[PDB]
Amino acid sequence: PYLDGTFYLNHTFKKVSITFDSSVSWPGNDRLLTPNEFEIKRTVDGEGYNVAQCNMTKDWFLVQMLAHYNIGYQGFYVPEGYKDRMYSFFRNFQPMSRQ
Amino acid sequence: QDRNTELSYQLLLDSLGDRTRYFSMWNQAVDSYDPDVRIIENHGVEDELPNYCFPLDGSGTNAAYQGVKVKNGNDGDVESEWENDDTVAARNQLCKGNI
Amino acid sequence: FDIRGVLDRGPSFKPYSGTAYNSLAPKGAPNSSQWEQKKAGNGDTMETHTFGVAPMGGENITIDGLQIGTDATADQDKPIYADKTFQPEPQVGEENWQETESFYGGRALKKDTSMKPCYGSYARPTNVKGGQAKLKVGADGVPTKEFDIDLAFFDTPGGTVNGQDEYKADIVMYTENTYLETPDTHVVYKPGKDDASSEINLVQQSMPNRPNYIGFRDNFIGLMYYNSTGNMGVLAGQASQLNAVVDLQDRNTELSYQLLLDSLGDRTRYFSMWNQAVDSYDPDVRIIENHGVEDEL
Amino acid sequence: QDRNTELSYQLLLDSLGDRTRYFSMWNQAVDSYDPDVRIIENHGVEDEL
Amino acid sequence: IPANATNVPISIPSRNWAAFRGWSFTRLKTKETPSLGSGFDPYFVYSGSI
Amino acid sequence: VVDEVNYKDYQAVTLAYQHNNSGFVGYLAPTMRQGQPYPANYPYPLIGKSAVTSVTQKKFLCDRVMWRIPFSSNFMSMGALTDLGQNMLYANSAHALDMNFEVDPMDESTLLYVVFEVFDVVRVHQPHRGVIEAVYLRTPFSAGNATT
Amino acid sequence: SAVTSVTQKKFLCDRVMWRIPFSSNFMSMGALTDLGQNMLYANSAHALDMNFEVDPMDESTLLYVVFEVFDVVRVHQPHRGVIEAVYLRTPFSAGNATT
Amino acid sequence: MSGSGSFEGGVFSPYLTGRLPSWAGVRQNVMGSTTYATLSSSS
Amino acid sequence: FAMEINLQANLWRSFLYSNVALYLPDSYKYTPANITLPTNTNTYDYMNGRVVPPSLVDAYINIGARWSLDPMDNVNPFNHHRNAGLRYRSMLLGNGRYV
Amino acid sequence: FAMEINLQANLWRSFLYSNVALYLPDSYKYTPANITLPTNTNTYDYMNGRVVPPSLVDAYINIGARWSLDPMDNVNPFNHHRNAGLRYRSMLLGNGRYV
Amino acid sequence: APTHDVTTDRSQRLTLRFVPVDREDNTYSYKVRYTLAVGDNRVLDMASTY
Amino acid sequence: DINFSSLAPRHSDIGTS
Amino acid sequence: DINFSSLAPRHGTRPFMGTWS
Amino acid sequence: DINFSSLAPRHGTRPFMGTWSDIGTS
Repeated sequence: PYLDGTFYLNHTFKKVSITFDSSVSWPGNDRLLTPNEFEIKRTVDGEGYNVAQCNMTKDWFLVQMLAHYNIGYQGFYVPEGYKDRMYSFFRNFQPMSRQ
Repeated sequence: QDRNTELSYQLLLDSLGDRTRYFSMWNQAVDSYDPDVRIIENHGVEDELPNYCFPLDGSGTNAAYQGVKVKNGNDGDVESEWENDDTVAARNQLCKGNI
Repeated sequence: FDIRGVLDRGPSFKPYSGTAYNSLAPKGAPNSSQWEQKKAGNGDTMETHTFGVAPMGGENITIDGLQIGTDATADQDKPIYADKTFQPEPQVGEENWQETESFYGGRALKKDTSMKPCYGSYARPTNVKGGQAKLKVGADGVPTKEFDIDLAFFDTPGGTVNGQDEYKADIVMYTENTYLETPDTHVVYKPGKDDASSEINLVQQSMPNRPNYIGFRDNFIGLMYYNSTGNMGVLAGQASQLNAVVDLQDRNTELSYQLLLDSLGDRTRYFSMWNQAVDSYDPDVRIIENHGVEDEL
Repeated sequence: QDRNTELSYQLLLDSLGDRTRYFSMWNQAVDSYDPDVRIIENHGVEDEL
Repeated sequence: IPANATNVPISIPSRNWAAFRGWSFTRLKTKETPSLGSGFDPYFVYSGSI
Repeated sequence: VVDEVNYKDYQAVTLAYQHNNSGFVGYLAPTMRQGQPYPANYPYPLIGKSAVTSVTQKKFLCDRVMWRIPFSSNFMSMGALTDLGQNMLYANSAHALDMNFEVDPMDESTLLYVVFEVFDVVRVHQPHRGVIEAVYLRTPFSAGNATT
Repeated sequence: SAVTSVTQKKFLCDRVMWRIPFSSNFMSMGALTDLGQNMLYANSAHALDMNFEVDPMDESTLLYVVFEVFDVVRVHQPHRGVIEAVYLRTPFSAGNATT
Repeated sequence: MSGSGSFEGGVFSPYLTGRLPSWAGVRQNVMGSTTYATLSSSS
Repeated sequence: FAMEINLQANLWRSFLYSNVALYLPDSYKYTPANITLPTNTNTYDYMNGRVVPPSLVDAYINIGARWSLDPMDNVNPFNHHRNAGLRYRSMLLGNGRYV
Repeated sequence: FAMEINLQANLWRSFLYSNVALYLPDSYKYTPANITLPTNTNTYDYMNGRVVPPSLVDAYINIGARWSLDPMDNVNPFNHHRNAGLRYRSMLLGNGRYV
Repeated sequence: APTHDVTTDRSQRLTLRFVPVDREDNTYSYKVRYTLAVGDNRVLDMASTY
Repeated sequence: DINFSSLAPRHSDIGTS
Repeated sequence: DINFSSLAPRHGTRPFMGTWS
Repeated sequence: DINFSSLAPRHGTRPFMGTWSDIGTS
């Protein structure tokens, strides 16, 4: 995975906090729905901060559609065919559910 | 009530493109049919080589056959004195013709 | 860099998923074969049992085995015997649809050739006529051109029906040693622990080995040292010798190269010169999407 | 005599539109073969069940 | 190209090459190629892809 | 493919005497099954233990495309009218051309189709009602015809 | 006679590295970060611990953190058989210790 | 080990703590509220 | 009681026989014993009546190789019944001879 | 006389068993009773020789849902024989060991 | 990248959610009202509401 | 060659006639 | 298009300037 | 994103009856 594009454990992250100091945190001038951590995913969700039909936080989805494409502040849309590549986020994201 | 903005929205999306790309968040996934159900292209079957099933012991129906070793020389089928030998056992399971 | 050389893969390599020998066989099927048994054996009698099939007809069985033809009249008539070296061909049968009661000849294996299921079974030809019996060894097999095939006759198990009363024999099996190899199927069930031929070694089953494709990496990854200590490249003058290649450990120029080819063209087209062909899984294997099976008929 | 108008036309279509879209009025439908007939690949069979 | 020939030479008489572009070439088969100078080809007994 | 001289247990077994799927397929026909189960003998293992010595065969296929050699100093094209076509337009000279082709043997009669790419231009003028005129230029293989 | 059942949700991503941009205005335009004009070097502590909560299962894992920088090089030849290169990387530099 | 000796208690890890024990790795009997699949999956 | 079949093996065998074996040159074919055919080799009747062994294109030959058969290199691959341009044209005139 | 078989059901058992079950962890496998395998777990023989139940990938489990099995979310999906890139690379060297 | 006149400055939220209280009941329709939040100096785009 | 193309778009609503 | 990289405009918002009061 | 940005931002002028201009002048 190191020397090739292959990767397959990106869903095994829970949160990253990019701490700078222990009274504030990196982007943390009030910006995100959880301003002190990037939650990648929620195990249980009272607030409704999941985005449809998977665990991913609304904050994280916003960040990863503005990291790879620049859409989020004009509302989400399906990226163009040349903006979406084999290593780009959008076409490798696969929500799922079962009972 | 003489405006149909549900329909209007569908046709707008296809103007944008990416209408065969599926976006989980807004539930995009245009209805489709398989065009081989809608238009039946019959072309027969590609079966010109017969297919077969065979027993689990792969020997058909077997029966007992005593071993026989000739008791005298001579090229005959009744002058060679065909009679039982116990070096070749008795009641051997063997099949005649194809399995 | 045009590299040439000789690549060798181990016996791990197997670039297909099935078996290449007797794929249409039942996995439980055993070959026509023999085993010695000691139940009523011992001494100067030893029970050599046979499990098998004799598939093609003859016209008589004499002590020359099956007579598979007859020589056309010229003021003489002599029955043509079937050769022990390759006839009775195990691919030749009948074209009725199966018959019983006539004369029949087949083939078998000895009990000195250990049983293996008929599903991966292979033995190399030792003759150009499709024979595959081992050559006899007197002390050398090289000058000995006598093949190892021994006839075994059989008859209906009545004593007042054929044999002892009303002499004749109904089947003959051309029993041989052969180089029995399964080079792509592994035994997966067996009930004994013997590898030697037995009555219970007809019940062995074998499934194929795992598909294992082995090839060079995607763009020849790791076939040159990058980001290395003492193995780093040189591009420098021939006089000055000032190296204009500074390689850093905390740099990755193979990953960087992958991502660049998604800045350039489509990555879904294969190229053979530079060996491009991105790793991609079947997405219906990655995410199993059940939908049952359409099976209302 | 030594001009191949029919061949020339086939080539012209290719350089303009795609030939994988079939048309019916002028009867476009490029000749094809399946690439698993012309170049046979054996990947064996799944005979482990 | 005769059957089992491994060489076919071409000789073109000496003439101008003013405004010449490339060449292309490919190999066909005699039974599959009719002539276009003729209105009918009695020897053309093939109806496959030309 | 199996070595026929460096594998020492090589035997040339023809189609008739090959077997593999013995008793489960017909004899050299799509007819019903014939024979008995038996060890195969046809392909020699090239994989796993007891893999036989072998040599590589290498080839390519290439369909639907004619080979082409541009007529320019660099084989890349910097324009329709090449730079070596203009040698003979800024100082015409006649030359002969021989092309010698070497091709594989083939049992059937074959043809070679050589395309000599030219400029074939028609300049159509209609100067008056119900009148159409045309002039056909063709460059290093000019039209010898002008038939009715 | 359908049983009582909970839902379960997840996503997958394969071949994606989780990208977080840095500096100001989350839309990705440009590449340069103007923190050279905020101070030239005046640092102390103010943390910088990235802490990744991760899902455990069994045997070892490694984490790969790509710190995105410039890897610019100028390659100049001033004379025949002479080639030189100057390398610059600025947030994580490759020189100045023995240099 | 670290610092001034005594009897036993060395070979890496312990420090000051004082916060509430977020996420799994603590999971066991004696529950609260009303470990791969405590975090992969969501219900 | 049961009988055993390898569905996968049979499907592969049949696929090869229809699409490859029947398209081998006539030199690899033979006329059956009691079947008599035209002496014209360009007639449909002759082509149809000639029978090819299914062992020439054995289902496990060039097993694990990407290779086009040697006597199939000199066979026009656009005379084939899975030429999908030809099929489209033919069926666009219906399924009867009288059109 | 006749016998009944479900062809469709069988082909979906086969698909799943080869492409799913065999690539499960070896925690779900067992070594047969009279089979001895190497003590090295990275050998081909060891991987090959362990047997996995075909009832763990039932072929009638998760039925009607898109779901990726939990002990397959930590399995590298590019270590597969349906990795189409790896197959291409392998077959441009040929089908024999000695290349 | 431009360094000025696009900077967040004071820096305030990127996202809002608007709230639960009560409604007038209906059998087959669900009637929802919002009165929105307000603060200072931002421009909302209604494509980014859901 | 195969290729050769030189016909492609170079593109009271009138001046003088 | 075959681009996977935005432009920067290379200029901040508003050319037009107002006086201090 | 992952950076590339390089010379030739627009069409390279060549008076399209031909495919050239000059090396410059000196």
